[PDB]
Amino acid sequence: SGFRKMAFPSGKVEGCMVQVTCGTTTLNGLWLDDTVYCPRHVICTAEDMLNPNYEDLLIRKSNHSFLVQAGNVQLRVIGHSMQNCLLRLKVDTSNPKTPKYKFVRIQPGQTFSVLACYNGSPSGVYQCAMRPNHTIKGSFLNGSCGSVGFNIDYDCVSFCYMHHMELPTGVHAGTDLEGKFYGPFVDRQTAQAAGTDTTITLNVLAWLYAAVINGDRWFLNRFTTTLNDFNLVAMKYNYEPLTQDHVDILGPLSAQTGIAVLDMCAALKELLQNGMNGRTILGSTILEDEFTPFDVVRQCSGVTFQ
Amino acid sequence: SGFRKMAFPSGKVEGCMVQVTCGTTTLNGLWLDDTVYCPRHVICTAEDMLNPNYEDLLIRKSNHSFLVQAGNVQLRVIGHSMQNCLLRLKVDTSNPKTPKYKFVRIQPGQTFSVLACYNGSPSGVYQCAMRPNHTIKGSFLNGSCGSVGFNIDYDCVSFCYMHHMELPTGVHAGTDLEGKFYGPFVDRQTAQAAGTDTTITLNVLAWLYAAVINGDRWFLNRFTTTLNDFNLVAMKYNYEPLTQDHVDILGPLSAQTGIAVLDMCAALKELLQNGMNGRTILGSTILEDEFTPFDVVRQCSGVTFQ
Ligand SMILES: CC(C)(C)NC(=O)[C@@H](c1cccnc1)N(C(=O)c1ccco1)c1ccc(C(C)(C)C)cc1
Ligand SMILES: CC(C)(C)NC(=O)[C@@H](c1cccnc1)N(C(=O)c1ccco1)c1ccc(C(C)(C)C)cc1
Repeated sequence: SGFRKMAFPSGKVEGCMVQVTCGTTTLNGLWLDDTVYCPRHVICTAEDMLNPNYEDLLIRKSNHSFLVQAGNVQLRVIGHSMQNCLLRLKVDTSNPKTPKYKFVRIQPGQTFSVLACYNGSPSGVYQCAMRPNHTIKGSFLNGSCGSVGFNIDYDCVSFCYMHHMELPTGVHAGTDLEGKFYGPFVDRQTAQAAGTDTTITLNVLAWLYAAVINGDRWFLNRFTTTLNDFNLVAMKYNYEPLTQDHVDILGPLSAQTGIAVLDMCAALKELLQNGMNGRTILGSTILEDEFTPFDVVRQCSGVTFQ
Repeated sequence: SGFRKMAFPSGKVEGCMVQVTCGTTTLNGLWLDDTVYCPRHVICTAEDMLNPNYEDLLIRKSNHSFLVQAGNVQLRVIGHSMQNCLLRLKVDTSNPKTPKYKFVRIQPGQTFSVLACYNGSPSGVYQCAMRPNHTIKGSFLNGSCGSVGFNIDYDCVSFCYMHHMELPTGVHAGTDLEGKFYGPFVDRQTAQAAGTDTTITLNVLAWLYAAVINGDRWFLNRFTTTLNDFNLVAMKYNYEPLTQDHVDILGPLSAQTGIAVLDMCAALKELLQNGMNGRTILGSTILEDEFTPFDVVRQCSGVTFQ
């Protein structure tokens, strides 16, 4: 029993973290086989974060311009290339700790674990969602750049995020491991700001199922709803529209609990319209939206208290 | 910026997890140097969880009664002893992955990271507090026994918890690594239940400081309070009494923010008396009590937005 924001064990990612330094700038790099991945903004001059030309800033560098340290071992750089907003650094040593891995681009609503790192040294691990506005509500300080987000499945690490920058509202922006930003963001100082966000409706529903699995039914009701009538209400409260695809994804949870998806939607529509009336769900007064249906099946019992 | 429930990186603990099997019972063990630690209830017969005599159940076992597996390697047991509610199993191999470590007994209010494990295989990591009633609100399923709680300081792992059982309310009970239970709990099936809990007042205050550090002052007020007048209010709302010792601990945070502890106490007393008035603090409507002052200093900027 219980329900916690749960991250994946971080050991496999920890053995991949390194420090990358160019001139006076230091940040974190990711060392897989004989490549170190890092944010390209490591080569940005302090003089103008405003108008950097990365192609131009990069030709001015050689392999030995880059200092890479894994623990107390220096890694000799023997090649470099830019890929979108990342630098790909060839090194003289393959990481003996390279886990089985993949690079994946996650979609808004999906969750991942973040290993916060400073100076190549892991400091903490927490769970996050990719927000509909393509930011994450991370916890990151100066020098956290190059920290990565990931999921694990049967000892394969799926890397999905590398941290680049903090936005004025204190939320975070970054890229997949191909260096393509999530969202409309760019790796320079502009007036850019996080767009309006919405609540991840699918995740709220997953979490209501978790609460039922764990033994709580207080918020259910005798009603059903059509998908269309639900969306008219849900969108008034800044919830993402629910689609038949989202209804389908919730099939296994629905089957475990015996609660029809549209019946759970009616329950949610009532919670939105009436409030919580004091009362909590899995210890929470706010409707939680950073657990996916997959996260719920993974963490919860397969039985159902019931 | 940001503020997240943050666990310690789990890699060092992951390399210590093993599977321990006695007869039909399997659970997790902790392998440090040439010793494997596990819950003694591994030797409990399925026939009577009600009245087990562990001394009596243990003499009936030899070294080869215990199967220990680290990954796909079998560890030969070459000695065993009981220490309080744990079994200490001598094995033929020292764990080459043993980190620098200590065994500590934590106090109520203190926080730690939990590495949830099943069949010797780590599945997730989350942060918890030791509750005033000596339980933890974990997330644990059948077979999670022997999962450990820990903190890390300068590459030394301080082990503080080993998981033993779930209580009727779905909260969790266990021991320190000397095998002494936290709380009045015993490792057998009885009518035992978690005692009445209270809110960790010191942690709520730490978290209000975090919110100020991160740039938010909305809940502050022009008032101060005496420690005594605060406790009279606080205890009405099921908060632990604040002592001068707790006031002292909050010194560094107070100094970083320029807010007197008793002034923050007045702020909290107002939040308790008036409610939240909608409104959130660091994304939360409930006053959060599972971050210590040490957790705040560790995660937050040392500057102050402010
Ligand atoms: C507010 C802002 C000026 C944008 N700061 C950051 O983005 C922090 C930062 C701070 C906290 C968490 N993550 C990043 N930040 C950094 O911490 C940083 C840069 C290099 C090493 O650490 C940062 C990131 C990118 C830049 C650009 C792309 C403009 C060169 C500059 C600084
Ligand atoms: C509700 C209760 C019957 C007490 N179940 C548990 O404690 C679960 C358990 C379930 C979920 C999380 N943690 C423990 N539980 C177990 O999962 C367990 C026992 C052995 C391997 O896994 C358990 C723990 C202790 C016992 C005693 C001490 C009575 C022999 C029995 C079972």
